[PDB]
Amino acid sequence: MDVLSKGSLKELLAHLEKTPLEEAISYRIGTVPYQNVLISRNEYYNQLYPDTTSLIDGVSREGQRNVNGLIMSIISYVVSGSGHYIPNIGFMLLRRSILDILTKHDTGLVTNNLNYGIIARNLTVSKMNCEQRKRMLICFKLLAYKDGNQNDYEIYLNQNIPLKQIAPNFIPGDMRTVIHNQDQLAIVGIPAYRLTQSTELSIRDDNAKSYKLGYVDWYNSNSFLRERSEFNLIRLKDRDTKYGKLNGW
Amino acid sequence: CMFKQFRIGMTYALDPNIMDVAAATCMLLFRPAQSISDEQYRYCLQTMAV
Amino acid sequence: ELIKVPTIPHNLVLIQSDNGKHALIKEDLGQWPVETGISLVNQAGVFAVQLANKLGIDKPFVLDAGSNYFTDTSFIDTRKYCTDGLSPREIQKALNRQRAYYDRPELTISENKTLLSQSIIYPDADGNDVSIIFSGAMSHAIFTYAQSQWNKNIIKLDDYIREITLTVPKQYRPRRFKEIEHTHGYVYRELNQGSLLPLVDANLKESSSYYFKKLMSSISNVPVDHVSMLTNRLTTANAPTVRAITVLTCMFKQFRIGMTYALDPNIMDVAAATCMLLFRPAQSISDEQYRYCLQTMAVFLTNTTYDIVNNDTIDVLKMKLRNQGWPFVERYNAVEIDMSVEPLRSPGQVGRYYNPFNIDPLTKKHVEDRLEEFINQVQVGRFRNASGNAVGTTLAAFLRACRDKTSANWRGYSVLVSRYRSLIPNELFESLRNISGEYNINPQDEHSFFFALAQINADDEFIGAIDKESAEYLDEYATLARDISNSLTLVKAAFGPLERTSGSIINHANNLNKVINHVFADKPLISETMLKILTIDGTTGKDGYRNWLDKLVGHNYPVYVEPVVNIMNFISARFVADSSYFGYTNEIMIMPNHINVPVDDRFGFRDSPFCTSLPRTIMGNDVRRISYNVFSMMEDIDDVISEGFILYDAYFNFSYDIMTTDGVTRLKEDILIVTDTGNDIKPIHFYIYFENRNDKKLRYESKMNVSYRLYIKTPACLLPLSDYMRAQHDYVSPSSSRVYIKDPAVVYTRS
Repeated sequence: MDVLSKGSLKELLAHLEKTPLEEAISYRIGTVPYQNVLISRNEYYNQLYPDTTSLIDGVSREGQRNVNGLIMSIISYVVSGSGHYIPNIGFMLLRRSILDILTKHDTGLVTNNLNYGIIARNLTVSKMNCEQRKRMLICFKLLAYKDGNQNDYEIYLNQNIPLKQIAPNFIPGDMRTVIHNQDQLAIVGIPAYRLTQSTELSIRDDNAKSYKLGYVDWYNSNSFLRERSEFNLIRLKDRDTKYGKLNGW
Repeated sequence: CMFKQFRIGMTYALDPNIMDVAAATCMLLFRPAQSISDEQYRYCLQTMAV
Repeated sequence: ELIKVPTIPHNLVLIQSDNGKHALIKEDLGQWPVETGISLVNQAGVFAVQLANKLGIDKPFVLDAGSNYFTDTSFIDTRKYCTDGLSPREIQKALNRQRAYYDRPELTISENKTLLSQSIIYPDADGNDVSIIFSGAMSHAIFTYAQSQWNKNIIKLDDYIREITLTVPKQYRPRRFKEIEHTHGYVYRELNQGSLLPLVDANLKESSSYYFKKLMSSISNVPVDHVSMLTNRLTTANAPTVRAITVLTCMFKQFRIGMTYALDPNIMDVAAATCMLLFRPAQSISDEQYRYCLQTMAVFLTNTTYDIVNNDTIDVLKMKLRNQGWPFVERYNAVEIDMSVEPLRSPGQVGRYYNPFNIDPLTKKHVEDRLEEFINQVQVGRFRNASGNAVGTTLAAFLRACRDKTSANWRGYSVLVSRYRSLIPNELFESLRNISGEYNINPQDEHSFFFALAQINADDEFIGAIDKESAEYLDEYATLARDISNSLTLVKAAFGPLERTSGSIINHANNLNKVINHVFADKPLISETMLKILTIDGTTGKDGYRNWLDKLVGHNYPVYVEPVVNIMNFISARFVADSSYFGYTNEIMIMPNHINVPVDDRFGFRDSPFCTSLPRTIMGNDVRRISYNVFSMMEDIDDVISEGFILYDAYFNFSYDIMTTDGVTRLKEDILIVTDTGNDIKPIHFYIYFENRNDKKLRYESKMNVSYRLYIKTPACLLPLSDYMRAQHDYVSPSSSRVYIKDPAVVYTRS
């Protein structure tokens, strides 16, 4: 819910630096993806509504115990709000931040062999929306510059024209690019339209709506930080300053 | 009580006296928890600890 | 406060002949006298401020011209007709009369509508309103540049809050701005901070003494709530003075304090020396004072003499005292506490202050973990005698009283130090030093201070008094920074380096006095605050400024170029570049009447004195060029003037008035005056008339009555009526939805 509320490249990247990798993984076994299922949607129909389980739903699913599965779980957390079930990774990797896993060689993970075609295919990209695609392209760009595969990233974008049109423009090593970027990456927020407490047919839409109504409850709760009222109560380390920049950028 | 989005906060002196602690404990004990922010909650704890 | 300018200065006048044949538009920026033989740029700067005042762009401003419009009666026309600039009706009348002379049909309705709709106001995407009016070129260029410079310091209110969010403490109630201020609020603030280092480094003793005395006067007002020799000397007369010293030692870095002991030390001097080493920061005690304190304890406890230990080192003195049974031979570093907010005038920096009485904030005890064991050692020690333990028991009891007093009162003094520390910036924290030892502690006052330590009471009056001081300090620092910038600019422009020659020294001294006498006349350039700093030593404020300015010559201090400096530099550059706009020129030509020189025939003047450019060749041969100095010194000027020449190397001030009638174009005075000392050119004033081309009387008068003519380059202010589209210029006025906030403070003053 917190990750899905980030609306800018600065806020999203700042959140990924603070959060550790254990948030990306989940310890609930869940079910398996790519399975045709019959779910119950009684507000609309009496029969059982068919659908297909995927990795993009907000429910935890069993994942493969490899580097490919780890990256899919990280991107799933960013674009959906929940990750997968990959246990016994190791406390050394789980303490490090999501950004460090994505763009630092010191962690020890090897991601050079990863192919963006199957990752996009597995993390079903024909079913994503514009905001979800932009976040995935951010993760691909961060990984590509980590292993020096910028040329491969460009060729992949040139093959898929719609991805190129919405691809965010920022250099992973430069902080000026993050500041200048004005893409909207928010999947949840205060809605201008009328948001009701009703169900949606698809698994993806129902889970997304639950996060949206959950954010409204959290926005009006006591855990939210109203800057206009209590800006002098935050500590100096976490106060918003223009001089602030990501570590190593 | 009527409106949940409304909040209550108080500002204490740099060197609190017994009155500030009494005010802080009264706010924590009797005002709704849903109307006290996390930042305000930490500020009250800081005043009590000081 | 921002100035909201209602109208645009165009400075356009229309001059037309009575016949109506010829009309022209002129920019009237005035006449500015220029003196030859001295620097032109220096004179341009003086005239730049006057020109800025004339145009109304000297002070920060925005343009409100979006309401200066009307609407035509036609139902199709929904355009806005601007009322600024030269009225299109005046141009229509001038064109209307011109056609009457030529027996041409009058301006048509469609042609009238196009002309009368040239001045319009329309909005852009951002909400600003742009006005297209007939105005002069020079006025438009200067006005638009000034707008660009001032708009750099106009920012959104939310942008201002983000800049200063790290300087706001947590004891102040946040201010609720109205919803209109949050969306459409703007503030004019200068966000560049000037260093106080140039003044502090040049005068360290005076700057330190000024701030130290100011702080002590404020601190001294805080509300508070062998044995025989020790117990007979307690006095609380100077306790407020000792209290201020304690706060100063902790709020500053390297504020050295000193104590002087008597010729023959007693139990009180040893008590004071022990209290100094135990309960004062090591950063505030120098090595020499440390040695003096060790010597004083050694003289008394070991019963030696000052002569014996005058040559003893620190390590030797510690060994002697430890052997006797005295363990208090160490000084302790204080524990630095970080400020909760960024200090004032220190962007992106962390402030810190020492915790009083050497109390560790984590353990809430003294930094020495052997303190209780040490006191037992003193109690069972045999000092100054074979037996009796009178000195040890007395010192042990006195030491225990100080230990409990410091433990109970450390929180109260830490709060006092923290609040006063927020008043000074980080540069003053690291730079100010105690020179001349103008604060010292009597040994009796020290041991009375710790034996009778008083709790600190922070009443509402004290908190309110400190808040008033914070506003005063902020204004004082801002005023000092401005005067430092003004002084640095003045020294760079007016002074140079010195040489080991009498001429250079004499030149420097005379120039220094001329500058000083100028900057102290009328309203002084320098504020009363820094004059107080420089006078604190007793010297006259005028003399102190002269000394400080001399030290600053040749500095490499960076000075930020403010918007007002940029504006005047623009006006100065255009003053030199476009001289004809301001009534002076660097070249004139004198020719006999029978020599035919090409002139500017655009305006229809009779025998126009204006040439597009002074000719390079006349009659196939280059025109002679003579400088003014050589021309003034000539004795055969009659022979030279017969052929005609060009005068240059001087700044010629000229004036002219265009007469609507027809007559003989001539000068008010003769061209030159010949004296036994030298030849000069009389003031130039042209009477210019329009020409009828068929008047035999005026043709004969011009050819025969006047024998010599003076030619200058055509002034750029003039512009023929046919080219009225060249005066069409744009001006951008910000949106009327903005609200400007005078007080951008974000918090209120209440606990």
